[PDB]
Amino acid sequence: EDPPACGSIVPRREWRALASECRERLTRPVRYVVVSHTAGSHCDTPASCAQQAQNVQSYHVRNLGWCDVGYNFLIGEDGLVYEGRGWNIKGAHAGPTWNPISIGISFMGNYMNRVPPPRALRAAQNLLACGVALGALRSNYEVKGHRDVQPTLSPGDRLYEIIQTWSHYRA
Amino acid sequence: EDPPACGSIVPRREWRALASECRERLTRPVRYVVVSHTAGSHCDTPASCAQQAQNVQSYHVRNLGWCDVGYNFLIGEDGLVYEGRGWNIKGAHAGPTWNPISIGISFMGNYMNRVPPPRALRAAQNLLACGVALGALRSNYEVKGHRDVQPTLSPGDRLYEIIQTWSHYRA
Repeated sequence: EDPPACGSIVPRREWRALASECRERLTRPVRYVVVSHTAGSHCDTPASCAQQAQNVQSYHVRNLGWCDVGYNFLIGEDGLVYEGRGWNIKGAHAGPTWNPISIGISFMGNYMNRVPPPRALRAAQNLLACGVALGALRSNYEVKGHRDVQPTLSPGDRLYEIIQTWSHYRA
Repeated sequence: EDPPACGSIVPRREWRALASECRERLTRPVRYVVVSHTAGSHCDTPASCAQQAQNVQSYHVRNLGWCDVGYNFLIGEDGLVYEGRGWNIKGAHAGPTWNPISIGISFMGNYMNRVPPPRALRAAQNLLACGVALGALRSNYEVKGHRDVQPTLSPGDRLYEIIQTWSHYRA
C-alpha cells in the first residue's frame, strides 16, 4: 500500500501475492547474487507482469508446496522489479549450496533465443546497488549465472552473455 | 572517475528523443523541485509512454520553440522515469522566477480526476533521492506543486492532493 524504498519495486500486494510462510533468513551482508530466468511466459507490461509474477508464485506454492515464490526478486520486461522473498528470507532458486549464501533474481521469460530489454537490465543493476545501500548486499558482491552454480540452461544463452559483461560478474 | 550512478531512468536515446539545444545550466545542488502534469494523454506501457514523451518533447520544441522538452524528467503510468533536460540543465516548466532554481517533474497525463498509480508515485519519489545521492538536489530539498508557484491547475487536484502528503513538500 505504502512503499518508499529504492528500485521502484512493485510490492507483494500490488501484484496480488499470496503471503509467504518462509522463516529461514539470510546472514547478511550477502556476497552472491544469482541471475536466472523463469523459463516462463514473457511479459512486456506491468499488468501482464504482475499476473506473471502471480503465476510463478502460484506454481511454486500450490504445486511445488513451497512457502512462497522461490526468487528473492523478479524482473519484468515492463522494466519494473517484483518483490518476492526480498532481502532477508532465504530463497529457493540455486539449490542447497547457493540458496543460503546468495540472493536470486529472475528475469520473467525464457532468454535462450531472446534478449531482455535495457530497462529490465537497468532495473536489475539498480536493484543490486539498492541492496548494497541497504547493506543487504556486500559492497564487493559477486554475480553468477544460474548455470554457473547448477546444471541448468537458466538464465538463457542470450541473457547469460549479457551478464558476463557486468563489472560485478564472476564465473 | 566518479563512482556508479543512481536510479533507473529511460535515457533520451531510448524514447527516441530529438537532441537538446539547451545550454543554460542549473547551480548544484538545487534547492527546489516542482511537480506538474502534462494535462495530456496517459500511457501505461513502456511502448506508449516512450511515444508520449516524444509527443510532449515535440509540442514543446516544434510548437513552443523551446530548446528541448520543458521538464527535467517525466513520469509514465508505466512506472518509468523518462529523461528530459536531466539534472544539470535549467528547464521550461515553472516560469522565470522558478525555472533557474528548481527541478521540474511532470507526470504524463491529466491528474484532475484520475489518480496516478503507486508505481508512478514510487518512481518520482525514488528519482528525488537519486538527485540527493548524486548531489544534484540538496538533502534538505523541497517539493512544490506547480499550482504553488504559478496560476495553474497543474499538477491536477488529485495529484496535487497526493504530493502534499510527501515529506519534502512545503506549501
